[PDB]
This record gives sequence, C-alpha cells and structure tokens, in this order.
Amino acid sequence: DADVCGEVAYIQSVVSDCHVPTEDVKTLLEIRKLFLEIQKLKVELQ
Amino acid sequence: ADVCGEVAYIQSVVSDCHVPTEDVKTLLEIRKLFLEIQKLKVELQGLSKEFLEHILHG
Amino acid sequence: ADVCGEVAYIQSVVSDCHVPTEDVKTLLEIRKLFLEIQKLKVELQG
Amino acid sequence: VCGEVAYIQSVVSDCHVPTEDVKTLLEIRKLFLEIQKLKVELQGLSKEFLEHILH
Amino acid sequence: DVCGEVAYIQSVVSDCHVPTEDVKTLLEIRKLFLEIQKLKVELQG
Amino acid sequence: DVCGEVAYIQSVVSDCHVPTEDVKTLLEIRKLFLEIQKLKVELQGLSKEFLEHILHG
Amino acid sequence: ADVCGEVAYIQSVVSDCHVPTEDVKTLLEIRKLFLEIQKLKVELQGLSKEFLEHILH
Repeated sequence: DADVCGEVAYIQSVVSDCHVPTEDVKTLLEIRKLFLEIQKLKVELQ
Repeated sequence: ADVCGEVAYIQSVVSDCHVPTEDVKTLLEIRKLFLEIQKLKVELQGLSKEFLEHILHG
Repeated sequence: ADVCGEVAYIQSVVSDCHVPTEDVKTLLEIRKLFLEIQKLKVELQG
Repeated sequence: VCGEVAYIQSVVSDCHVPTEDVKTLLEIRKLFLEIQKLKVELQGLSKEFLEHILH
Repeated sequence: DVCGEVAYIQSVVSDCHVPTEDVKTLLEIRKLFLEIQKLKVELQG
Repeated sequence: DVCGEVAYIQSVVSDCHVPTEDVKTLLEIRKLFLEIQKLKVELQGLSKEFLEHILHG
Repeated sequence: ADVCGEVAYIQSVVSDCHVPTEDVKTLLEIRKLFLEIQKLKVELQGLSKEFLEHILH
C-alpha cells in the first residue's frame, strides 16, 4: 500500500534528479550488471 | 480465488499510486538492477577472500 | 494429457479473473519485482 | 536435439492452442509460483534474523 | 573455440529443418514446463 | 579493462563471419538445451528425495 | 543520490571506449552466454558425479 507507492515515489524522485532519460539509466545499469556477471563467471570457472 | 484475488489486490495497490503501470515496472526494474550490482560486488569480494582463506589455512 | 491439461487449467483460472492476460502478466511481474527488491535489501543489510 | 524439438512440436500441436498462448500461460503460472517462493524465502530470512537475536 | 562452437550449433539447428525462431520458442516452452514442476516440488517440501 | 574486453569480444565475433544476432540466437539455443538437461536431473533428484521423506519421515 | 553517481560512472567508462552503447550490450551478452554454457557443462558433470557417489556410498 503506502510501502509500495512510497517506494515508487522515492525511486521517481532519485531518477528525476539525475536528469538522465530513464531508458538510458536502465541500459547503463544493465551494461554494468553484465560486466560484473562476466567477472563472477570467470572467477567461478577458475 | 487465490490467483484472481492476488491480481485484484496488486491492481488496487498500483491504481492507488496514480502512476502509469509501465512507469512502476521501469522504476522497480532500475532499483532491482542497482541492488543486483551491489550484491555482485559483495559476492566478488567474498569469493576472492574465501579462496585466499582456503589457501592460507588449508 | 500432462502439458495440454496444464495449459487448459491455467487458461480456466486466467479467464475466471475477467482481466486481460497481458495485465495479469504485468501485475504479477510488478509484485515479483517488489518482493525481489525486499529480499535484496535484507541480503545486503544482513 | 532434433528429436527433442520434434517431440515438443507434437505435444504443442496436440493442444490446439496457439504457441504464443502456451508460452504466455506457462509464464503466468511460473510468475505466480515464483511470488509464493519469494514470500516463503522472506519469512525464512526474518526467522533467521530472529534466531540470531534469541541465540 | 568460439567460432567452432557457433559453427557446430548452426550445423545441428540446420539438420532439424525447423526455423531457428521455432527451435528457440519450443525449447523455451519445455524449460518453462520443467521450471513449474521444480517450483511445485520446492514449495511443498 | 572494460574497453579491452569489448574490443576482444568484437575481434572474436568479427572473425567468425557470422552476423552478431545469429551468434546470440545460436548460443541462446545451446544454453536453453543444457538448462533443460540440468532441470531434468534436478527434478529426478527432488522427486526421489520427496518420495524417501514421505516413506521414512 | 547514489544511483545518479553510479549512472555517470558507467557513462564515463562506456564513452571512453567510443563504441555505440547497443554494441557494448550485445557483445557483453554474447560473452556472458558463452561463459554460461561452460558453467552449465561443469554443473552437469558435477551433478552426474554426485549421483554416482550416492550409488557407490
């Protein structure tokens, strides 16, 4: 309820403050996650 | 009763936010991506330390 | 009998919601995302 | 590989339901079950937190 | 290594005489079905 | 080095002379096949464990 | 906040490579798919060995 709407409202405030389009934020975070996942996989394999 | 009741409950919560559904999805996806990056960094330091401890005391 | 019966069962349940299938999928995706965020916060701060 | 694909094709064709509907319906069922698993894991993490406090 | 792996998968897929997008869709349906079974067993246990 | 990693992947993909979207699709099919095998193995293990837990417990 | 800082950090690294963002994403996806196939093969041999050990002991 207020836990869900308050959480969404908080994320919206933070994203708006960056002045970066939301689709760019998502793409850039996806690239960082992919890079870290590749590092973790290499470590696990060795 | 359980599946349809669950969907009806989520719909009530989402409608009360007065935020477009695709925005709610995008914002939660961004928060999840950020937290997953933090967890991956913790797991990487933890694997490196665990491997070193196994070497030093094994 | 196993696969077709499973599909037929899910179809009956979804139809009984009286909500378009793509809305059911979207709403369940939002609930899953919210719960996954809570779990990640607990794992990181504990 | 080819035998596996041919088998899945036979089963899906026998349902007389469009392939994209089969995929969507199975995805909805999986999402519902994953929400239940997440709720169980969250009560489990809360219990683990309480046990750390008590002992 | 990488190119040899890709060339091998291409040979196997071509031998099925099934469009690549259908192979992907059918394997996705099989995986979804098995994942549902695994989730049901984990939830009761 | 992030840029070095990207440049390395680009060199390997270019050398295959296969469109990037085909490389991605073919690797996705191979991954899906192996994941199905792993799920079948896990399900036989869980099924056996369930039966045993019921019979003796 | 911390995400504004994280976003600019990733942008700084990606811009330095002078490769379009969608290419960076695609190339990293291909590398991840390749490594995931290798990990799945290792997990499958481990599950097979674990099954044999349960039989022997």
